[PDB]
Amino acid sequence: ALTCVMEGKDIEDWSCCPTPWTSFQSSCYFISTGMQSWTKSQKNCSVMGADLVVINTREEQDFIIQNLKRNSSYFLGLSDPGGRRHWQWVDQTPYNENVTFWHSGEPNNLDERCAIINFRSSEEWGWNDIHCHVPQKSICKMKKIYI
Ligand SMILES: CC(=O)N[C@H]1[C@H](O[C@H]2[C@@H](O)[C@H](O)[C@@H](CO)O[C@@H]2O)O[C@H](CO)[C@@H](O[C@@H]2O[C@H](CO)[C@H](O)[C@H](O)[C@H]2O)[C@@H]1O
Ligand SMILES: [Ca+2]
Repeated sequence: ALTCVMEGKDIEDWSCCPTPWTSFQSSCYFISTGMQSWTKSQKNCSVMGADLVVINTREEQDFIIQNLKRNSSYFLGLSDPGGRRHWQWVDQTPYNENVTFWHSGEPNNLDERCAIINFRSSEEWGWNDIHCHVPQKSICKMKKIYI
């Protein structure tokens, strides 16, 4: 069961998400309020035909927080599996540090090898590295279905 919207004034352009997902541009976003490790959460999206969310742009980043609660922490699809400060996205796109959104003095721990987005007074939203086994919520992202 897809939900379909007319992108722009063009009429044969219908993009679609499965009902619970929400749309922004070319992609669909789902917030998983269950509490699981990073590993499990990405496998959770892997079924759904998705990955953990990847943030390339400030506008994407902005659209995303409109769906989040500030009292919460959500896994990103961004890690450093070997603690070498060599960051990877789960979708195999490049990691451009000139367009990231870490909190001040994050990342701050070679032992913390996943990344969450969360809310800090005044800094607002931003990224922080934490421990994988520590169960958290997650955001998933896939490409929209077209019809
Ligand atoms: C302030 C903050 O981000 N706290 C989270 C904490 O961060 C660590 C650390 O990675 C960070 O660099 C440092 C800088 O001040 O602060 C802390 O030491 O990491 C934990 C998990 O390891 C997060 O806890 C999670 O928070 C959720 C709600 O926001 C929820 O309660 C989860 O159950 C909880 O594990 C901190 O948010
Ligand atoms: Ca950290």
